[PDB]
Amino acid sequence: PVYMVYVSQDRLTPSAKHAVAKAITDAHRGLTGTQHFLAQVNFQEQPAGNVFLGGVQQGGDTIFVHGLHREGRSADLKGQLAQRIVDDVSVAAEIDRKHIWVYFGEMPAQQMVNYGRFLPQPGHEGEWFDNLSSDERAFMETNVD
Amino acid sequence: PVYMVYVSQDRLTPSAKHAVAKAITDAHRGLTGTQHFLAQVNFQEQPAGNVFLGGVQQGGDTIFVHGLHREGRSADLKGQLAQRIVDDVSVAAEIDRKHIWVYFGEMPAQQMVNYGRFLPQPGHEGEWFDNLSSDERAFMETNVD
Amino acid sequence: PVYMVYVSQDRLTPSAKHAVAKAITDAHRGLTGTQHFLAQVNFQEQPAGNVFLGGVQQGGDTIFVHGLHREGRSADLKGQLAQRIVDDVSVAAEIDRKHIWVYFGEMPAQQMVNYGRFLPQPGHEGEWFDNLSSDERAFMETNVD
Repeated sequence: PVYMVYVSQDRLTPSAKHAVAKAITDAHRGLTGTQHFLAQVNFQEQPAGNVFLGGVQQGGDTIFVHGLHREGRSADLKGQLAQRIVDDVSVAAEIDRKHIWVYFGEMPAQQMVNYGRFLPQPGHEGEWFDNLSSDERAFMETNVD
Repeated sequence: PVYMVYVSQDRLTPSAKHAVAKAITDAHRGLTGTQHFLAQVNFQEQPAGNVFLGGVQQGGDTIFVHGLHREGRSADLKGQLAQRIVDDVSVAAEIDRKHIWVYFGEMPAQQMVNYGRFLPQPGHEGEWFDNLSSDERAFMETNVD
Repeated sequence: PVYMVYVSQDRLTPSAKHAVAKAITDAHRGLTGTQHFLAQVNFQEQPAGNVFLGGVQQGGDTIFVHGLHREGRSADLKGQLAQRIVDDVSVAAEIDRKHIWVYFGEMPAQQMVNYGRFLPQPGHEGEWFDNLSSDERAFMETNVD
């Protein structure tokens, strides 16, 4: 996946970011079986005060996670995945769950690419990896924590 | 909703950003009936020259509103709301309508989280607010302008 | 279309950004027939190290392109468009393809707005353009490279 994580500048240190990225990568990997290296977590920082709720300028605690997935998973699974992102990001970032927003968007995997290659179905995988080139697998492999 | 508003650095003063978040919120509240505090407006500033139109580097006037919505509203209502954002952001930003881009993407409510709580179906916002705990209600209410 | 291009700060020179913008814009025009000026490319820069892959902090080479399209085109055409973006952005940015991530999200053209006006369906740009007002046509024509 790609997780776009919109946060305010400075609210997360480099170690909070890694912590926030590990909590999200673990949830997605744990609940969908997708391998570690296929989860991209992309932090988008903006100055505090660029977030408004009900037209009221916010401080710098709001966290919005926009997850871009392949279609084909159940509402159950997606429900569990989002709840675990709320819980586990709350822990990692040391924020109150009342600051955490999470939207999952789904596209067909036919029109999705990571590492220059078209993704599998969630009902494939493994064999998509083993069908990649060895230099391709190798570069992917350096991306596991 | 979550409205990501892509503007150029310093195109919108702090005062201009507040009036724009206010316009967007008031349009979405007035046309869908969701409470103000559920309306998030997240400004994404980037230096001028990061927008290209047909390969022509642009100055800092272009505004892209990306609206993230729950599924279930008519094409009619979505039409009216998009037009009202164009007009109302134009006044609030004092910007000709020709610079304004607005896209609405929709996702099932069951995979969408708001203040750490899953959203109801559209039209069911009052029963879902009443169901919230007292501290959660009070906290949301602070976010109303 | 709107192409949000996520890259680390200073990874792209101002001329490489033009070349990536041109590469995407000519890909989209070539295969969809949409006029040059309807292609928006919006660079979203972040400091290097805000991207994680499998929990591993990255340098500034990763490029994620999130294309936002109208519904109505075939899986096959979107496959060719995605592959072409990978190939030609690779060239224009001097970045190996394996750093490049491409996702296409689709929406009904009835809830999408370019230059203050609603898009037509994916067959009817010419007649849509011809029926615009003469100042709008003139403004759109300026954004062609």
